[PDB]
Amino acid sequence: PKSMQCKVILLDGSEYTCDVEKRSRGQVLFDKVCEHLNLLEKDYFGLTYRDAENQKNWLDPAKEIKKQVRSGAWHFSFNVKFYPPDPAQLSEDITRYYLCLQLRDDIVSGRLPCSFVTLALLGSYTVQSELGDYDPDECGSDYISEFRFAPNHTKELEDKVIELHKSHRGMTPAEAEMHFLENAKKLSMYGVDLHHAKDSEGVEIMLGVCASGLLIYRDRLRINRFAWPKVLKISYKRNNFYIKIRPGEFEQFESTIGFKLPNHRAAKRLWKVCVEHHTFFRLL
Ligand SMILES: CN1CCN(C(=O)Nc2ccccc2)CC1
Repeated sequence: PKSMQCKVILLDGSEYTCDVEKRSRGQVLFDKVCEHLNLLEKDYFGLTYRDAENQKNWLDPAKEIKKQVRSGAWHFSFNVKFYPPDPAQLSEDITRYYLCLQLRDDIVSGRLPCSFVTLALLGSYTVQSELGDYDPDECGSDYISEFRFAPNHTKELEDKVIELHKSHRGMTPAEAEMHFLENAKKLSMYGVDLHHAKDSEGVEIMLGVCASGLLIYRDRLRINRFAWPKVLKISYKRNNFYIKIRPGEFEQFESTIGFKLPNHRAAKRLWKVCVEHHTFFRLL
């Protein structure tokens, strides 16, 4: 029985290596990574791989790994797939911990924009969780944390983390992680998967996929929002993505909104993430 070596980047930046039978479905590898991580609330998470175009794709747990990675390396990342709107409702602290790790990477990477003060506040909870109570012995007037808090670090930001860290004395890791999530969950781009697209007129937009629905970022004035219940049908064809917007009260007909994606693979990827978000966040 021939086995393929899999390498998984974990959310703490370390690497997990295992083997699976070469005809394995994604679920087999995902089950091994989750066991390694001691993670039971697995439904929020998944594995990503880079396709031949270097795009991030979700590994489909129901399909053979080899039919997804195709000609590429069996190299994956462990990621949050479905960002819970209310992390306080997750049953385990360790779930909230991985969610924190993911969001810290979302912030550092610039995928999750954040004000100065929220960067410092989120940083201060991470430091409280990881080092415990503020200690002046470690931090002089010139202190710079090993911790990555933001796309761009300034001394002002490091100083503000320390000032907020002072206020969290006696806070337990689970308690600091819950506070981290209470603040992070409110950010306008929390759990928004962004896709480059063009509207029916060829104007460049972004499409956001999240728990609530589909967001159209047309310009800074007017953001269109389609709550999942208002969406009956999601389709793709060639380079196009279509949504069928439920008829309003006393309207005779469904309406159709069409978007152009860079290529057919980009259209299919957006279609699958929408269908997956719609199925997941319906059961709420
Ligand atoms: C101030 N808002 C609060 C709600 N939330 C959304 O945008 N939700 C949404 C609603 C309908 C369709 C798509 C998304 C985050 C920021």
